[PDB]
Amino acid sequence: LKCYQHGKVVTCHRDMKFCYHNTGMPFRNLKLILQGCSSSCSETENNKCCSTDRCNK
Amino acid sequence: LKCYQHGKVVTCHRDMKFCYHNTGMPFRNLKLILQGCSSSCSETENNKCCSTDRCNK
Amino acid sequence: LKCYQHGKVVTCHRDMKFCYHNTGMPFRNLKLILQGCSSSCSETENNKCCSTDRCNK
Amino acid sequence: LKCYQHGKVVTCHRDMKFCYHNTGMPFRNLKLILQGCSSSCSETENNKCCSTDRCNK
Repeated sequence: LKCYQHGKVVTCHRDMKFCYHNTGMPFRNLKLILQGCSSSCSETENNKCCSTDRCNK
Repeated sequence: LKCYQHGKVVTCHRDMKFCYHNTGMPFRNLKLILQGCSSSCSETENNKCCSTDRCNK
Repeated sequence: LKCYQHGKVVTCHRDMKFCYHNTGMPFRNLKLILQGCSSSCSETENNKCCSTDRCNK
Repeated sequence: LKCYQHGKVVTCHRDMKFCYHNTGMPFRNLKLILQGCSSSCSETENNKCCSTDRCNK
């Protein structure tokens, strides 16, 4: 599995079967972009995970 | 002063005479972007601040 | 003004008349803590700012 | 596997064989605490991962 990771395509570790994309906004000026290989999403996070190469945006 | 703040334009409080845009990566899969109104940046990152409306593109 | 900034005490720039301590959790496994000198907080989070040395414990 | 997750002990998903602890400091006022279940650490992150219940701090 290969996933996008902030301008790089990285190869996932054998135990990372998913690519992931999510964003966070904890403070008015602060945005977080979580992008990369990952393990399984939460139930709440169901669509933040994808299983195909380079699928994470 | 007005500044960009993650897709919107916000009006700054009186004591905030700067627009800021700083981009970090504290972990490989996590990017952080500070964008909004601000007080003065430090000298080391002096250019991270600008002082005109919508300057922090 | 002096404020706590993640285990240290820093002197604030002239235009920063507040100490701030805000704690967020944009993802379940990720906590974010803002602690340092600051300009004025918003009304909605008015109490997140204080105005005396080392007030932002 | 059970790991600490910001004041909670959570049960890891079958594909999360590790607990994880790390911190990030991308900006002078900003500290990040990454704590929870995880998949395998990077090579650079070798000691941020642990394999026993509640081992992540």
